Amino acid sequence: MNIFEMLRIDEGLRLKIYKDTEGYYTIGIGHLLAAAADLAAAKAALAAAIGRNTNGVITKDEAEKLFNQDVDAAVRGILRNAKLKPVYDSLDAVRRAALINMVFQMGETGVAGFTNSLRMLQQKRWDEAAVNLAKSRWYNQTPNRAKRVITTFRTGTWDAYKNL
Repeated sequence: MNIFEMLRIDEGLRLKIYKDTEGYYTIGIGHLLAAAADLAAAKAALAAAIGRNTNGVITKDEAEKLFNQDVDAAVRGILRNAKLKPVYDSLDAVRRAALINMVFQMGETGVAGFTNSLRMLQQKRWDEAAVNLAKSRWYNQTPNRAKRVITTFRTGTWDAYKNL
């Protein structure tokens, strides 16, 4: 399993350009193309990003490419972050997947705020952290995503995502 698939599940994948209620142009896995207006403008960007002249629809491989771009950017920022870097750095690949997922959902700052939970994580206190975290507003608001992710932090496996 992989992070793209995790996110596919948690966030969702759109293969056709979408405009939300607040005027944003998005595609793939939350890939922001453009805020206001120009569908054509949005399509223009798209076309350039994947290196192809779409009709507004892309393939999964194409989404995966934009996503990977987005994942890097996020990891960059994670690194330039002082509350986040040592955790990331100390986590295993799977668990970071989870870390990234959270960032994708709530931003670095948002994540950066789970001081205690982060601490356990860095000191490898998995059940601790897991329990800590389930007592959160985040969990109450997006419980299904919260739970998988948490469970992921717990086991360090991808099982939460294979058993749906």
